[PDB]
This record gives sequence, C-alpha cells and structure tokens, in this order.
Amino acid sequence: MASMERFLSVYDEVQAFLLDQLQSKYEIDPNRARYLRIMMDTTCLGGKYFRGMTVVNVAEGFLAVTQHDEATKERILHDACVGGWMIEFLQAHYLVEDDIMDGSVMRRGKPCWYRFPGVTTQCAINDGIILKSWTQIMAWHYFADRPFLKDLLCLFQKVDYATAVGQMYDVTSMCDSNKLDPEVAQPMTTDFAEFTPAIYKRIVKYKTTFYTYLLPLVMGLLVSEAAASVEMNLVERVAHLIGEYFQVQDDVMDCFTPPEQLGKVGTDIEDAKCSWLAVTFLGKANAAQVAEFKANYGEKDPAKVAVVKRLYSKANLQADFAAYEAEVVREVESLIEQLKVKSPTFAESVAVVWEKTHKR
Amino acid sequence: MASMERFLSVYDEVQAFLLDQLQSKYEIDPNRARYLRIMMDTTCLGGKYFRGMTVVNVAEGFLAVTQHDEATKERILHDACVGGWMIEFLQAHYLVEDDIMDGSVMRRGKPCWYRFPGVTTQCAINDGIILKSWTQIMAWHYFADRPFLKDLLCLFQKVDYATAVGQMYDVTSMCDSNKLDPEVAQPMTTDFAEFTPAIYKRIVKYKTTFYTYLLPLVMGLLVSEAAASVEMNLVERVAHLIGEYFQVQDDVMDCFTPPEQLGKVGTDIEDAKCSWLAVTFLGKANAAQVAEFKANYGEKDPAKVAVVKRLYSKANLQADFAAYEAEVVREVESLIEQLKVKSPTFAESVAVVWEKTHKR
Ligand SMILES: O=C(Nc1ccc(F)cc1)Nc1cccc(O)c1
Ligand SMILES: O=C(Nc1ccc(F)cc1)Nc1cccc(O)c1
Ligand SMILES: [Zn+2]
Ligand SMILES: [Zn+2]
Ligand SMILES: [Zn+2]
Ligand SMILES: [Zn+2]
Repeated sequence: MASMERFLSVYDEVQAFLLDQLQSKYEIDPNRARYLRIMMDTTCLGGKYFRGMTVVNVAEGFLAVTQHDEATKERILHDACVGGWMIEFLQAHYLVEDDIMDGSVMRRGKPCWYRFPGVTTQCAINDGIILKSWTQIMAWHYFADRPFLKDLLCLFQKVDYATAVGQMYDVTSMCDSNKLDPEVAQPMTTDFAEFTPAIYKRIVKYKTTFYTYLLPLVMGLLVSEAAASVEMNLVERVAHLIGEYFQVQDDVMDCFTPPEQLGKVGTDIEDAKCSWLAVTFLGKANAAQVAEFKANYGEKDPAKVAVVKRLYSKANLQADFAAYEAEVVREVESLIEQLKVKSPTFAESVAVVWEKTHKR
Repeated sequence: MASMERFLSVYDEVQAFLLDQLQSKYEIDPNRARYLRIMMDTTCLGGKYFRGMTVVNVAEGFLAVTQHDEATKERILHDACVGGWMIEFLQAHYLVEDDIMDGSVMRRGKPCWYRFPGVTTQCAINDGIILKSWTQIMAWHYFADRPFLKDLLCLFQKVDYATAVGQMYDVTSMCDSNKLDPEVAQPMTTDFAEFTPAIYKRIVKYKTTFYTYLLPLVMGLLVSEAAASVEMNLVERVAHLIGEYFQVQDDVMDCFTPPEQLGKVGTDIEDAKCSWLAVTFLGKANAAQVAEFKANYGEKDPAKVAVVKRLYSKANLQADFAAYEAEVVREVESLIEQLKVKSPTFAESVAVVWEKTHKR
C-alpha cells in the first residue's frame, strides 16, 4: 500500500474513533459531533502533510533494512501514521490559535477558522484546545501497550512547550525587552537593537523547528525503535538548521510572493515582525537607509509598507539570500555525512526532508 | 508542617524550577522570564486553592492510617502538592482562555489577564497555552520515576479533554442544536426547548465537575497508591453530584450576589446562558411568564435583564433551590456511606469536600 493513501486512511480511522468516543463516553449529540467533524477537517486537512508524512517516511526507511513479520511492518506503519496525525493536529492547534492571536484573515486561500460565520472566536479558541487534546487521546488509545509510549509523550510534550515559548518570542519580537511589563502597554521598538541574527535564530528555532523538523524525525525513530541508530545531538542540529532555512524562505515569501500564490496577504512589515529581510537589511544599510526603515516599518499605511519593500529591493537581499542558502547547503550536507556513519538509512530520510525544503 | 504552607512552598519551588529551566534550556532572557513569573502569579494565585489542597487533604488522610518512613511521608506530601498545582495551573489555563472567549471583564475583583495593558489577547491566548504546558512539565520532572506517572498523566489528559468538551457544551447552550453549522452565524434559540435539566446536567458535568472534584479526589488516591481503597464508579458519582451542586450555587450567585462580593458583574442573563435559574423557571412558569422570559432573555438592555430577574424572584426559585439542596444532601450522604465500607478515610475526605462546598 502507498504511503499517502495509508496516511489518509488512518485520518478517517482516527476521526471515526474520536467522534464515536465522543458519543459513547462524552454524551455528545449528533449536531455537535458534526460541528467537530467539520472543524477537524477544516483545520487539519488540505496542506501537504509534510510533517505527518515525514514520520511515515522515516519509518518506511527503517522497514526496508530491518527484519520483521508482515503484521509488524503493518503495525509500525499504522503507528507512524497515527504519530504523523498527532503532529498534524498539533500544527492545526497552533494555526487556529495563532490566526486568532494575530488577527489573521486567510490561511491556504480560505478564511481562518475563527472567521467562519458559525464559529467565532468564542468557539474557535476552544476548538484549538480540543485539537491539541485530541493528540493526547490518539496517543493513549493507539500506543497504550507500546514500549515507546513514554518517550513519545515526553518528546511531544517538550516540543509543544518549546513551540509555545517560540510563539511568545515571536509576538514580543518588536518590543524592547527591557520594557516588557504586564502592567504597561507595549510600544514598538524605535531602535530595532533586538533585530539581530542571534535573536531571530532564537525565535525561529522555538516557534517552528521543534514541531516541523525535530518532532517528525524523532517520532519516526521512536515508532521504529531505532533511536539508537542515531546520535540525538546530530539530529537536533540538523533539524534546527533545516528549520531555520525553512523560515527564512517563509519570511521572504511573506513580503515578495503574490498574495493569491502565498494563500495569504502578508503583513510582516505592518506587524513589525523580526523577519530575516529586516535583520539582513539592518545588517548592511547605511545611516540614511536605517532612518528610512525606522520611519516606515510596522505601520498599516500602504505607502509606508511600499517604502520598506522598496528599501529591501535596492538592498539586494536576494544576493544575501543566495549566500545564506549556500552556507546552509554546505552545513546540511556536512550533517548528513556525519549521520551516514550510524545510519545511512536515517541519513537518507534527512536528505529527503532537506530536498523537500530546499526545492519548494 | 501545616498543609497550606507546604502547598505554598511548593508553588515557589515549582516556579523557580520552571523559570530556571526556561533560562537553562529555552534560551529565555530575564525580562521575558519576569513576564512569565508575573503571569503565573497573576493567573494561578489568590484563590482558595480548593482543588489543589483537596489532593493534599486526601493524601494526608491516607498518611494517618498507613505505615511509612518519615522520608516517604514527605515525598507523598510533596507529590500531593505538585499534583495539586497541576490542577491549579489547569484551572488557570481554562480561566485565562474562558475570559478571552467570553469577553469577560473582571475575575476575583481584578481585570481578566488579557485586559492588562501589557498583555493583550495576542499574548494572553498563548499565556494560557503555556499555563497548561507547565502542568506537563511539572509531571514529567517531579514524577519521572513514580509508579503512578502513567495513570496520573492518563487521568489528567481525560479530565482536560472532558473540560474542553464541556466548554463547547456551555458556549453553544443558547443555540438550537439542529442549527449548529460552521458556515452559518448562529441565532439564539427562540423556543428554549434545550433548556432542560438533563441538558444542563451535561454542561455542568463536563465543564466543571471533572477538574474541580473528580481530578483532585483521584489524584489524591494516585499519589497515595490507594486507588484500590475505593470503587472508582462511586468516586465518579459522588464527584459528579457534588460538582453539579457547586455549579447550581455558582449560577444562582451570578444573578443574585452583589457584584463587589461576587468579584464579578454577572452576565448569564445577557449571555443567554443555560443556567439552573432559567431551567427551573421554565420548569414551573405559566404561558404568560414563559412569553415574558422569551421577550427579555439574552439581551444587553438593563431593563430586560431586570425583567428576567423580576420573573425569577416571583417564581420563588429559592424554594426550588432548598428542595434541590435537600435532595443533594441526601444523595451525598448515601454515597459517603457507600464509600465508608472500603475506606472510612477516603469517605471522610469526601465529607470534607462536601462540607466546603455546601457551606461556602
Ligand atoms: O549565518 C548566517 N545567519 C543568519 C541567520 C539568521 C539571520 F537572521 C541572519 C543571518 N548567514 C550567512 C549567510 C551567508 C554566509 C554565511 O557564512 C552566513
Ligand atoms: O433532581 C433535580 N435536578 C435538577 C438538576 C439540574 C437542573 F437543571 C434542574 C433540576 N432537582 C430536584 C429538586 C428537588 C427534589 C428532587 O427530587 C429533585
Ligand atoms: Zn503569529
Ligand atoms: Zn510568513
Ligand atoms: Zn465561559
Ligand atoms: Zn456564574
């Protein structure tokens, strides 16, 4: 059976399981079950399933080189799918809540969930809660007797936490740290002294890399009982490097990809986000250019946004981007080589993850 | 050492642990650590710690009748405190997010967290996420080698889920079920056919009783390794009964307790909530009175709210309340007796929980 169709079958299974359990144990009625079904589909489906499918991919790599009964190959692949959906549902949680937090309008060419007329923020915040609660319901049900249950739950838990810490780093990235104070409304930075490479790296490391690259890789190892085929410090490094690159692309796109293609009208300039463009701009701008940036960044006014965009074009940031990209290629290749020593198989799965990121 | 001061010491310990770990492992800076410290204090402290202290109370009951080394008595009490704070932090999560969802103004005589000037909803939603993530960080750290870890995590997880399911039942309680639809903005019910005792019971059972009464009771059993001193079906029943009573008091107070004493301006009438007053009103009203209720319920207009309040007074709902109260006393007493057969000790802890609820 092909991987994607397995993964999709498992979604239907897990959905039926969750909703049947709501009826049998949580006294749900059919209309609220239907609400929850449509919520799950709307918030969890229609992406590429990169994250979830990486768990499957890593597991399939191990299957090709490890002796097992047929029934065992099926159980490991089922487990990789369940694990993958846990990650997809965890992403869904974060997208729901993030869209609410940021006042976002569209996601993937459709309205954000909270903007559906029969949802509202009042419901959507709780829907997002339920999304994440479902990951735990899946794990305890499907992995109950599994030897990896504890390590998988513990991993999941620390990635979830890292992610929430990252969202805090992200939403506070345009304030001056020394002025954070729950009692005082927060001004936007005027000096941009915290728009640095190291600060940027911290945001991206926590907000995206743990759930997008580390969790799918390591879940794949855990469902395969293969976490001793690898040096976990090397897996973390490679996950953090690739994930950083991913976000650097995401930041460039937010500014320069046409809305209809991006699935989104990008607002990072208006939201005064610590983006890779802003940091790299401030890394090479002269005094005049910096002053112009400060007078126009983080403002709704489309004239001001078009000034900041003009500044970025004339700063030849694509040349800085090529250069970053070259360095990441080289470092990713070095880490893959290091991984080849213990597991050529796992190294190849990392190679695939990198090709998919690097090409998209 | 007295229980409350143990419990409070443990808060300071757990706080220091969480924030030190943010600095050592999550690259946090001191100002964001300070934000998070003040968030934790503001959202987790200043209540009565009923829930958290029930874990301690149950554990202390078992200590009085079980042979143990001194060091073991201290470890079980430490564990009961950690467990108790998990519940308190879980409540804190739900209050933060609930206040945002419901557009609430005050909580305990202070502004809701999201309303602090330097917080905002954008941050507060994520703060609430972090609150709940901290419960898992505590559990894995403090209970890592404990035999009850799995059962405690599994229990916690199903209570958290039940709670979120209950919030969905609550916020949708004024819509007609057959009209729920993410695509269609939701009208308030005109018939109030879903304002029934059984529907009310379902809301309250899920939204409050699992985290307020069941979780503290059963956590106390688990940290004491005493879950075989009891018939778990009886613990659930008694928890659901007392919890229902608790909420019935909460609903009456929302209408009739002066704001400054309630720590809150109650808005259940305006929010068209399925409250015990509304259900009991509609259970005894004549046609004229029902028509007057339908013309005035769920409306911001203070004249209309004062009409619904007038209807409730002249319907002599305090007499219905006395009668409910009498029935609950009798049923709670029956369950306590049933519990006395296996554990007089646990029965007494339940007796205390009931006295604290019944008297407040
Ligand atoms: O190492 C880089 N970091 C980076 C990451 C994030 C950020 F915000 C700014 C810069 N850039 C780089 C580019 C070309 C060559 C090179 O040896 C290094
Ligand atoms: O059993 C009751 N349930 C209840 C709970 C919730 C609700 F919404 C409405 C009613 N009430 C009751 C009161 C006096 C005597 C009695 O034998 C029963
Ligand atoms: Zn965001
Ligand atoms: Zn972007
Ligand atoms: Zn609410
Ligand atoms: Zn109330």
